[PDB]
Amino acid sequence: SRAQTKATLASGNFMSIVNCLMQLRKVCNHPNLFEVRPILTSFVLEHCV
DNA sequence: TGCACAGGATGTATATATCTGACACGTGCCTGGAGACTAGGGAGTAATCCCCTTGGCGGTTAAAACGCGGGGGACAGCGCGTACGTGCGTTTAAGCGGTGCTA
Repeated sequence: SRAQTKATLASGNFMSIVNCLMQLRKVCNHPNLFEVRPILTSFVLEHCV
């Protein structure tokens, strides 16, 4: 979805596409490579009312 | 007899003045600004060709890092002996201003 990715694809810089492919493969192989699953926790309000 | 003071003597901190330096105001000349001529170095313009990262990636290696033993280097104490510090008396010539020459 990321527009910059689309732009990169449009560029046709063979290196850039190779890198994109590498990132895709990384994402498929195990998500931790692309982004560690964030450890979910409550939202914190700055100060009570 | 010895003291009080009437009459007189050197002195001097106080006070009035004379003996030296520095800054501002007056002359007057080698100027600083200005006018105009000047051109060629600076700056605006245009390639052009070459050198600098791409970008992370694995498979390696050479250098870096970390761990350990220990032994000897650094270093705080201190016994003591003397050679620099403080204080004379004493001498020299360094400082002061002066007179006459000159290079």
